Amino acid sequence: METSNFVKQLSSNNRKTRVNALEALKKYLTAKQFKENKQIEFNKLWKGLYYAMWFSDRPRPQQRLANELGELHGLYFDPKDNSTADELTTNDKAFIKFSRGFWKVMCFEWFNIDRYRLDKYLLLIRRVLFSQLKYLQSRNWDKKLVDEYIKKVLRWLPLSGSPKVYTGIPIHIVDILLDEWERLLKNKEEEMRKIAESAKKTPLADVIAIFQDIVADYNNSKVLREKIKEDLFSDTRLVSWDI
Amino acid sequence: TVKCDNGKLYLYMKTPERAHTPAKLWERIKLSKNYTKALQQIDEHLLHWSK
Amino acid sequence: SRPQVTVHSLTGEATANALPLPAVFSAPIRPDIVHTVFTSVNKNKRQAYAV
Amino acid sequence: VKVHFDQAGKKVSRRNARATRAAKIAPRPLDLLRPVVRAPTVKYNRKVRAGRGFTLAEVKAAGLTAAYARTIGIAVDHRRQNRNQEIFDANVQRLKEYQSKIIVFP
Amino acid sequence: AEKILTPESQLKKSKAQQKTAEQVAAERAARKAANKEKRAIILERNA
Amino acid sequence: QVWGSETVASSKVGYTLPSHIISTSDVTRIINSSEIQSAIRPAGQATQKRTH
Amino acid sequence: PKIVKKHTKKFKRHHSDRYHRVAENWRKQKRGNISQPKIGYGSNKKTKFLSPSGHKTFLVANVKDLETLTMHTKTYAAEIAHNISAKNRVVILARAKALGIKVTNPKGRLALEA
Amino acid sequence: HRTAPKSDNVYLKLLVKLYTFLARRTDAPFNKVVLKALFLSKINRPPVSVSRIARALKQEGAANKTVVVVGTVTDDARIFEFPKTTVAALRFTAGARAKIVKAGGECITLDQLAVRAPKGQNTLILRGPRNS
RNA sequence: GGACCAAGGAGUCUAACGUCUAUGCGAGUGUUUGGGUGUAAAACCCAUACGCGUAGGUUGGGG
RNA sequence: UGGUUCCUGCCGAA
Repeated sequence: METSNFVKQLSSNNRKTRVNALEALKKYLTAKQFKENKQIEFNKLWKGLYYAMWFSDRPRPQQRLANELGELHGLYFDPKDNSTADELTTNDKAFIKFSRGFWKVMCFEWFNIDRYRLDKYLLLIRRVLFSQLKYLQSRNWDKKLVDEYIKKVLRWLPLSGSPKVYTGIPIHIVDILLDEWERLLKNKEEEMRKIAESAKKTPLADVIAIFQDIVADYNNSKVLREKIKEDLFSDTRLVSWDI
Repeated sequence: TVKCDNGKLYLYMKTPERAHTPAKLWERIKLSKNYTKALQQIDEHLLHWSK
Repeated sequence: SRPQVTVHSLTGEATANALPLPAVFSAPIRPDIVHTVFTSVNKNKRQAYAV
Repeated sequence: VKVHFDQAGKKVSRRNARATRAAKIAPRPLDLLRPVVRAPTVKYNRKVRAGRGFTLAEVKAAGLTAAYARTIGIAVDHRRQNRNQEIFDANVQRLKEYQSKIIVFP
Repeated sequence: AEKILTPESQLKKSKAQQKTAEQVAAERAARKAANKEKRAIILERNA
Repeated sequence: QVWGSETVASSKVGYTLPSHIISTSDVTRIINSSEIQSAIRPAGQATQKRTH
Repeated sequence: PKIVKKHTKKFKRHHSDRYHRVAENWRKQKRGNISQPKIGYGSNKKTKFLSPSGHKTFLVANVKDLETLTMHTKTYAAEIAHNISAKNRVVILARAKALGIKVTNPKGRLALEA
Repeated sequence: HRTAPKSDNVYLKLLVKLYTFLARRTDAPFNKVVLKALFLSKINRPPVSVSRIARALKQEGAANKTVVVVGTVTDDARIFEFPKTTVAALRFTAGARAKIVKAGGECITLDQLAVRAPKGQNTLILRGPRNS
């Protein structure tokens, strides 16, 4: 009801309509009834956010708007939910449907983006991975959330290796991912050991096994397999993080 | 595009973001009268831009 | 490829209503076919002449 | 050798006829009330068609005379013969529906 | 105020250019010694 | 109403708004995307160095 | 560069002087003392379309056409069209000398009084 | 023969530019085959029935291959059962397009095909049976 | 074959099969006899018919 | 029977 109106307001030619609608979404996402809604409403909301990004003129508003979309994932964390139980909450399931609709809409609308239009969506995906991993760190990697965020999000669409997914999206994943973990961790050698310890706090060694599975399947594309094997598997940071 | 209106020279910027609305299409920047400073301004506003 | 277009008043300003694209604008643009059809259509309103 | 240059023109003239005749016939339709009639010739015997006129006996079964029915705009053929039941009945229903929808000025 | 950050396409092309330049420079450094050995062998063979 | 869509029918008898043979209108976007740019050998000087 | 021309003269039809009805354009006949046109006389591709000044000519009708030669001043040279009225030719000349573009034909339909 | 498409479809020339960038910058013979197939005439691009496609999918080891048709994929109602597979081509008749979608498969354009298989990994190319 | 010169002056149109190419659709395809419409010999829409077509193995072998 | 209207390039017999 209000959701499709939010989509229309975000997909407006007027800038101020889109700004005020986004500020209203900041109040709207922290609500019960949107958490009650199925994934189709999340999908509509993400395509509205996509066209909300699509009019962002200068690169500093692009960076601001990408940071705001990071804050959108930052909304669905309550400090109570980390304290109460290791099991999932309904806020967390709404976050799962939220991020899941994000990657669905993004992998759909990926191939229509202009080469001039591309880099703001690239930085968007960078901020979104930062935000979702920040949600994981806020929950401090509860195993329910970790497993379901692997399966229903990452193993579901982007890291599936399916031909339905375009190759450039996991290539962009294996570009940003190493830098994103280091963003989570924050002379140089003390920095290295703090990074090492704080990285051993993290369950990332499970996450790299998805890429191991991706390289293992031979029906997968040899390009993405080969680039993961060349870039990611030859990283020095994994050796410093015992991976 | 460097382009002059009656006296002052303006840098005109065109973004794909404003493919629609061609009245609001061109962005205008007043260039400095210092030749060096205005070339520096060009290199600033065309940062991460093609050669 | 934007979703919708702001209607404009007779006084001329962004009316708050907007309309989605009719998806006809997503059609393929084939100027060869437009040319070949245009020649034959322009040959329609012709009166004959003779000696 | 002849070329139909007037194909665009004559149609216009014909609709002028279809205008002008209609002017004189202002409430009434231009065409009469024709029968729905199944075609001969086994290639076409599943096809139904517009016929010329009904018959005397059918118009009597409709409940009026053909001499009066020509004034009502119902085309009547004497030399046709009604030999199929369903053709006859469907055309009787057609006549009844035509009777239902007319209003006649005294 | 806020720093304009490099577009990611430039970063990917940057990584590719750096890896490519290292491969070409390493190969050319091998070529120099190899061409030296060729010149010595050809000196020997023509003697 | 006049031309239809994938949602509205056509209002023309048996007409469909016709399809594309290529989905993305920009070829240079596809060429410079990421993954073609992964799969491709390094390029030349883009003008030939004349030797001899 | 150094413009080679490969043929100074013109290419005339055989027996073109012998009759007044026969033109001087090249028409293929269907001794060898007549120079016949062929692709060997085609000029060098860098040197092609160059004035003795060393520019490429460009016809200019009005000021908007003159402004198209703004960047390529040293390569091209503006030539005023034959049918430009004398009010417009002086405006074109003032604009061109402001732009610093060599006009191939100044002083056409014009004089300098006082 | 032809070193260029004699057609003037703009989108076709776009695909020619894309596959000539591939056929220069790849080492697989695949894109060279695709480039040579793009030049072909309408007679030299005979249509491929979806029945012939399914009969081709009856080959061993082909069920996880993708199929590529430089030409038109046409429908045939003489088949009932059509497998869930991925077909890339130039043109799709709406009957054959509904056959592929209705079988859960996928109707692909050749740009998306180049994106999925730049080196032609795991593919099939089918040619229509020319008689005249 | 020629006194000279000017202008004019000679593979056009149509019909029937045929190849090739391009284009649209595709086992279908073909609006324009005709009707509706119109800013009116244009464009736009199209009912019923009709026309033409449709109704295993081995060896290799592009990849 | 006689005549049969612009250029250049490429291929080019009996």
